[PDB]
Order: sequence, then structure tokens, then C-alpha cells
Amino acid sequence: TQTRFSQEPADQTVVAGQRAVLPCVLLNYSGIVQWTKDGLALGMGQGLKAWPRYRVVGSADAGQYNLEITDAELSDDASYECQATEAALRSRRAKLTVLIPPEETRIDGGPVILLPYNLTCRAFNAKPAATIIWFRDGTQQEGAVTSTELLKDGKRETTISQLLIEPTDLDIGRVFTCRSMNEAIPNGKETSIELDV
Amino acid sequence: QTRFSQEPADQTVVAGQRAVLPCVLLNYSGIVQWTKDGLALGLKAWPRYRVVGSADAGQYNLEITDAELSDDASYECQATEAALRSRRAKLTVLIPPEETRIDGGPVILPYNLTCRAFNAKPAATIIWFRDGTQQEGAVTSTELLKDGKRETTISQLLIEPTDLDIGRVFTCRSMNEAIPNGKETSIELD
Ligand SMILES: *[C@@H]1O[C@H](CO)[C@@H](O[C@@H]2O[C@H](CO)[C@@H](O[C@@H]3O[C@H](CO)[C@@H](O)[C@H](O)[C@@H]3O)[C@H](O)[C@H]2NC(C)=O)[C@H](O)[C@H]1NC(C)=O
Ligand SMILES: *[C@@H]1O[C@H](CO)[C@@H](O[C@@H]2O[C@H](CO)[C@@H](O)[C@H](O)[C@H]2NC(C)=O)[C@H](O)[C@H]1NC(C)=O
Repeated sequence: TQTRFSQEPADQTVVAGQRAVLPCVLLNYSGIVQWTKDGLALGMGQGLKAWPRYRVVGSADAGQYNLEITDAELSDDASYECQATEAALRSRRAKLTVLIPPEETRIDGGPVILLPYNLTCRAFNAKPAATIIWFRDGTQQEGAVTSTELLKDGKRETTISQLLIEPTDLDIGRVFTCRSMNEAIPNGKETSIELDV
Repeated sequence: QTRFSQEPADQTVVAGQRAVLPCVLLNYSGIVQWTKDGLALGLKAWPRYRVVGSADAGQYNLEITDAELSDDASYECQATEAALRSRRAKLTVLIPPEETRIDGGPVILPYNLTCRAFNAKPAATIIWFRDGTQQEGAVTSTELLKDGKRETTISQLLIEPTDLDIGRVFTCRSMNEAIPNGKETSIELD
């Protein structure tokens, strides 16, 4: 009747600036428990030095060694496992998906775009690829061309939706708003721009 | 600040042999650990595992005695306490063939032969010869095994027995990188 894992860590989805805990409890264990981050060790005891926002918590008595990450970051998006030494085995794979909202998304037309012309809304630095929705006052799906652009680090993307407008004496004074949301964002941010001929 | 003067390298070790992985880090005050396929490592509760070298000069080399197929893994001497990982160490643990024999029995009275090397890494090569190398006819065909690490090479020989070859011995040798000189099984034609 050796050591076992009552609960092993599972794949969790966390948004940026949030707290996460990975369920790792192993009964019949008095031995040291470690954590693996892409093949990297964390720390001995329940005090993880030289690491920011990393602290293992839970019941030391019940064999519970849950890792706690506060204020999640793009860096934390990785694979984890709470393996233990002293004749103990590893513990599953933990894919941490740290979702991040788009930043300062706007339409490449300025405050007002005076002029078969075009508009385009661009979402920047979001993972997963944020979705752009085009509408003046009611959804104008017609024309919207969603195109995803991968970023430097290859983890996040920059979706750009090119709109096929054809301005007239009507659309003048009429605002064209563009919202952009992702799994990190329930209700996307919007930029209000003014058309002109 | 702290660095790795020498990092572990991909090493080839034969079965039942001793290996050391070079890991020396200057200007270090942190504890140094080792990684085996994303697993942490005087290594208790484990046999033949002992890290050695000079703690004073910063040398932390890993020592493995009596190598085995299980030890075939990826390693790195990463350190805790604000320290980084250290390269990748692909340890190739070579193993000799086991019980290689000819599927003809002690004596095999348009016939065929085949010598079969079993459970060797890398795939052992079979060489056919009565008294001098008779590569002609030998058909080497490698067969991978369940765990996909080792193989079972089988060389089928295209013989055609006659009144001459009787009493004449047919030996079959099988060698690999783990075996400089392969073992041979002697069979009698009839
Ligand atoms: C004696 O050993 C020789 C050498 O292996 C055997 O000759 C082999 O005969 C088989 C047919 O029975 C050939 O297999 C064929 O391969 C093709 C693929 O290229 C496949 O599509 C066919 O359906 C067929 O299976 C094989 O090529 C041939 N070997 C050589 C080197 O020519 C012979 O069968 C053995 N005899 C005995 C009694 O064991
Ligand atoms: C307005 O936006 C549309 C949408 O992309 C652009 O149309 C593209 O035109 C090029 C030809 O130069 C094609 O290769 C692309 O396939 C077209 N896109 C689509 C979705 O069909 C058009 O170029 C833009 N006009 C501008 C920016 O002045």
C-alpha cells in the first residue's frame, strides 16, 4: 500500500491578473513534493524563494501540495506537474492557458477619417486571437474581413479586420464602431470613429 | 552573474558501463538539481544514481553506474534559487543482442536460413559466412519491438544445399555499436 495521488493537477484556463491553484494531493506521503514547469524545478519546502507569485499551499498534513500563482502572466502559460522525490512518481500534465485581453485596439482612420474607400480595425497583443465585430448601430457583418497576424513570441496574435466601405452623402456624421473581444474578454472594447466625404 | 562553464552533452554509453555528465557552474550559491524527462533527482530511493564532483569548484557531474535501457533519457543539470536550466543531455545507452541464433536448430537436414538478432540497440547487423564472408544471399531486415527503442534484426540467407555443403559449418555473427565483435551461432548443413 504505497503512495498514490488522490487528485492530480488538470488543464486550467486563467485570465491575466488572476489567481490560480493546481489541485495536487497525494495520500500516504511524508516525502518532499516538487513541481515541474516545462522541465523546471520550483523549490523545496513550502517557501519558493527567487520566484515571484509562486507559493505552494494546501494541507501539508493531508499531503496536499497545491501551487498558487497570483497575478498570472504570459510567462506562466506553460506545462506543469507535481512530481515528488523519494520513490514517488510524477503527476500528469498541466497545461496552463493564460488568456490575455487586447490592448489599445483602434481603427486606422484617426479620430475622423475624411474622404470605394476602406476602414480597418486592428486588435493587438491578445491570446487567443481576438475577434473583431463591425457595426455602425446594428451589426454590419457584411464587408468585415478578419485576418489574424501572429506576433513575435508566437504565443499571442494581432487580428486585423479590414472593412469594405463605400462612403456616400449618407454615412456622413454617422459613427462606425468596432468592438474586439476574446476568451479573455466577455464584452469587447469599442472605438467610435466619424465618417466624412 | 552565475553561469555554466561546461554543460552536459549528448553521450553514448554501452550497457553495464559508467557515465558522467559534465556540469560545472561558477559563481553559484544555489542548490543544483538534475532533470530526467522533466523529473527531479546522493540520490536516495534510486539505485546507481549519485551526483559527484567538486562542490567547492562548482562542479556537479552526474554519475551512472551499470547503464540500462531505462536510463536512456534526456538530462539537464538545472539549479534552483534564481538559477537556470542547463542544455539537453541525450544519453544513448547502447545494448548488445540477446540469444542470437539461427532458426535451424543444432543441425538443419532450395532451402533457406536466417540468423536472428534479438533485442539490441542499435539494430545489430548480421554477417553470414561459412569460412569467409558470404554477403551474397544475406537479406537483412530489421524488426522494431514493442517499446520502440530496441529492434530485432533478422537476416534471411538464400542457400541452395548440395552434396558438397554437407558436414560444412554455417556460422552467423551479429554485432552492433555495443559489440565490437559479434557472437556467432554454428549450425550444420545436411
Ligand atoms: C527464402 O528467403 C527469401 C529471402 O527473403 C524469400 O524470398 C522472398 O519471397 C517473398 C515471396 O514469398 C518475397 O516477398 C514479396 O515482397 C513484395 C514486396 O516487395 C510483396 O509485395 C510480395 O507480396 C511478396 O511478399 C520477397 O521479396 C523474397 N525475397 C527476396 C530477397 O527476393 C523466400 O520466400 C524464402 N523461402 C523460404 C522457404 O523461407
Ligand atoms: C480594402 O479592403 C479589402 C479587403 O481585404 C482589400 O481587398 C483585397 O485586395 C487585394 C488585391 O490588391 C486582394 O489580393 C485581397 O484578397 C483583397 N481582400 C479580400 C478580403 O478579398 C482592399 O485592397 C482594401 N483597399 C484598400 C486598403 O485601399
